[PDB]
This record gives sequence, C-alpha cells and structure tokens, in this order.
Amino acid sequence: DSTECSNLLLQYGSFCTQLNRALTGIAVEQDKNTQEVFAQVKQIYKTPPIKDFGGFNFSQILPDPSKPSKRSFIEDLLFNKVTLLICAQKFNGLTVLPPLLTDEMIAQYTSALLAGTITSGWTFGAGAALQIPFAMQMAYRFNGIGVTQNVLYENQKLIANQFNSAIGKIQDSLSS
Amino acid sequence: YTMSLGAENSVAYSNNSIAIPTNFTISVTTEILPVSMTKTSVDCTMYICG
Amino acid sequence: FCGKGYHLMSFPQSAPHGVVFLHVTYVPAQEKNFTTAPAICHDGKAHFPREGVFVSNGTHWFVTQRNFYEPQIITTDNTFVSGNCDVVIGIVNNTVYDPLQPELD
Amino acid sequence: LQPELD
Ligand SMILES: *[C@@H]1O[C@H](CO)[C@@H](O[C@@H]2O[C@H](CO)[C@@H](O)[C@H](O)[C@H]2NC(C)=O)[C@H](O)[C@H]1NC(C)=O
Ligand SMILES: *[C@@H]1O[C@H](CO)[C@@H](O[C@@H]2O[C@H](CO)[C@@H](O)[C@H](O)[C@H]2NC(C)=O)[C@H](O)[C@H]1NC(C)=O
Ligand SMILES: *[C@@H]1O[C@H](CO)[C@@H](O)[C@H](O)[C@H]1NC(C)=O
Ligand SMILES: *[C@@H]1O[C@H](CO)[C@@H](O)[C@H](O)[C@H]1NC(C)=O
Ligand SMILES: *[C@@H]1O[C@H](CO)[C@@H](O)[C@H](O)[C@H]1NC(C)=O
Ligand SMILES: *[C@@H]1O[C@H](CO)[C@@H](O)[C@H](O)[C@H]1NC(C)=O
Repeated sequence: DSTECSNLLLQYGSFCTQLNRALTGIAVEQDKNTQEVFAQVKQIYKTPPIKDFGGFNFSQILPDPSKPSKRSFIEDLLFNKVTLLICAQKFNGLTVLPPLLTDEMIAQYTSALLAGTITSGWTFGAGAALQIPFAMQMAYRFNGIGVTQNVLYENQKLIANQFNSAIGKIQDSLSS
Repeated sequence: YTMSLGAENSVAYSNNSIAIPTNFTISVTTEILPVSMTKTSVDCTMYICG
Repeated sequence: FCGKGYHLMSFPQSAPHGVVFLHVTYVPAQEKNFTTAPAICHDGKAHFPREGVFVSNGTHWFVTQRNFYEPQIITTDNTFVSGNCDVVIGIVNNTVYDPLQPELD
Repeated sequence: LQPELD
C-alpha cells in the first residue's frame, strides 16, 4: 500500500499483463485438451437407460448416476487419490483465479464421451453419430488389428470376462 | 447466464439396432498455422548506448 | 488430424507468415435406423461379412459397405464361413445365395 | 469346386 513506493515505481512496464496472457493460455488449453471430449461433441450424449452392453459390465467407469457428484466411482477415487493456505495467499497479495470450467461440467463431458463411444459408432467423431451394438463395434476393432472378426464372437464371453477382470484389477490398483 | 454445455440428446442404442448413412456431403474446411515471426536484431551499442 | 471427418486430401495456400490448409473430408449426412445381425447362420455354417455389416429393412438381409448404404445379396462370394452358428451370441437364420448353381446346366 | 460341379 505504500504511496511513496507507488510513486518510485512509476518507472517501468506493468509486466503482470503478460502473465495474464499465460493464464488465458491455460484456460484455452483446458478447453483444447478435451475439445475432442468437448467441442467434437456439441451433442451432449446421455447414456441410454438400457444396459445390455454384451455382458461388458463397465458400470464403474460411467458417471455414478445416482450421486450428486456426477463423477465415476473411479473418477471419485482419482479425485481423492490426488492430495488436493490459499486464504493466506490471497491476503498476502497472490491470487488464484478459478478454473473456467468446473469439474462437474468437465466430468459431464467425460460422461458424454463414455456414452458416445459405448452407444455409438465412432462416426460421432465425424458428428454423424450412429447407434451400433457394442459387440459389433468391437468386432470391427479386431478386424482393424488384423484379427478375423469371427474370433471375437467365437470367444465373446471370454473377452468380456477378461475385460471385466482387467477393469477390476485397475480399480483395485487405484486403491494405491 | 450459466452457460449450456451443448445439445442434450441420446443415441438410440439397442443390442440389435444399427444406423448407416446414405447421402453425404464433401466438407471443405480451413485450418491455419503460423510459420515464422519477423526476424529482428539489436546492436546493444545503439539500444543500450547511443 | 487433417481437418475433421474422414480426410481425403489437403492443399496448401500461402499466407504472410503461415500456411492455410484447405482440408477435403468426407462427411456422411442422411441415414436410416435398422436392425443388424451379429452374423448370419446358414445350414449350420455361421457366415460373416467379408468387409461390411449385415443390415435389413425387415423383408430381407443385406450386406453393405460401412459408410454408404449400398446393399448387395449375401453370398459365398461376399461372406466367409467360420465354424458353427451355436457359438455366436445372437446369430440369425437365413439363406446364403451362392452364384454357382445356375452354372450347373 | 470340381466335387461341387459333379
Ligand atoms: C443428395 O443430396 C443432394 C442435395 O439435395 C441431391 O441433389 C438434389 O437433387 C434434386 C433432384 O435432382 C435437385 O432438385 C436439387 O437441386 C439437388 N440439390 C443439390 C444442391 O444438388 C441429390 O440428389 C441427393 N442424392 C441422393 C441419391 O441422395
Ligand atoms: C432358426 O434358429 C433356431 C436357433 O438356432 C432354430 O431353433 C432350433 O431348432 C431345432 C430344430 O427344430 C431344435 O432342435 C433346436 O432345439 C432349436 N433351438 C432353439 C434355440 O430353440 C430354428 O430351428 C432355426 N430355424 C430354421 C428354419 O433353421
Ligand atoms: C457389475 O458389477 C458390480 C460389482 O460386482 C455389481 O455390483 C453389479 O451388479 C454388476 N452389474 C451387472 C448387471 O453386471
Ligand atoms: C431413429 O430412432 C430414434 C429412436 O426412436 C428416433 O428418435 C429417430 O428419430 C430415428 N430416426 C430416423 C430417421 O429413423
Ligand atoms: C425391402 O427391400 C426389398 C428388396 O428391394 C424390397 O423388395 C422390399 O419391398 C423392401 N421393403 C420395405 C418395407 O422397404
Ligand atoms: C437383445 O435384448 C432383448 C431384451 O433383453 C433380448 O430379448 C434379445 O434376445 C437380445 N438379443 C441379443 C441376441 O442380444
């Protein structure tokens, strides 16, 4: 608050203007990073009420639909597994400025993408989203990695088991 | 106002139902990139000193 | 990466410090709502599409390209066998045409 | 195929 200092300081540029350019940089990054999750779905796709996803019990990666926090269970873990004085920082003269988007908004988009992918063929990335049974959608992926698409269906239960188990092991592992 | 995230809807998923496109349109679209700044230089004995 | 939607090609155009890319990309537009069978069951042989997806308007099943509706009759020439129908989750019974038979004269 | 043609 020193007046006399504030007079002596009348000799230089207001260089924290340039800091603010980084800050909006960060904000547009925070958009850009997930514009595919955001902008490339201007359609906010909801998950369907149906859950007949070929036996692939991926429930825990969806938003927890009952909860106020619309995060996934796993997202809720992740949010807690990060170890998340600011009021002193403020009065000392240093100020955080809040995110442009809340984690609820962000998680709503993440939900939108989980939904789009599972509900629909990847043409939703081309905007012309199309429904498709999830099994078919995976069979094309196998053909994409040069495995003949009969092999998925011939073993679909085994894949679904393996998948569910692996997701299991992940969220177990995310306990530490 | 509290901004809207987008347009809410849902894809009509079902364990048997496909959609396939019919008529199509060629998008033409522009993407833009910078390739150089302007080249500059500073003799200290002009800038720092006259 | 090269524009949005399925990329065909791009052209450069110069700019005072940069480049403009015109991207030519395919976008599918109008569409339909149908049932897809995961595979077709024939005389015990499962059949699978050599390239596409099985679709139906309800009267009959047709195999089509993935990205533009253009049905053709499901046949040996365009489907391949892979073991018995019983293994598939939800296979559907149909004929498979085969072109050979008019040649048997 | 020849077995088929017979
Ligand atoms: C795809 O869409 C285009 C655009 O509507 C169709 O072209 C139209 O065809 C009608 C009848 O020939 C004309 O009256 C319109 O003027 C055309 N519009 C334009 C801008 O070309 C085209 O026929 C459609 N094709 C199919 C088979 O879907
Ligand atoms: C269409 O497919 C179904 C299921 O594969 C067939 O149902 C079987 O029919 C045989 C012969 O009657 C029975 O012995 C089996 O017990 C049936 N299985 C089931 C799941 O019900 C049905 O026959 C097929 N139709 C034709 C014309 O082939
Ligand atoms: C998915 O798995 C969880 C954890 O076992 C279980 O509670 C839930 O009932 C399962 N749901 C279905 C339909 O698979
Ligand atoms: C496809 O089905 C959904 C669900 O009924 C419906 O809302 C949509 O209008 C349908 N579109 C067409 C053109 O068939
Ligand atoms: C379905 O396609 C077949 C083959 O052309 C045609 O004969 C039939 O009339 C069509 N029916 C409907 C309801 O589209
Ligand atoms: C799709 O779901 C319905 C309702 O559960 C069921 O009757 C039908 O058999 C299912 N078909 C397949 C093979 O997924």
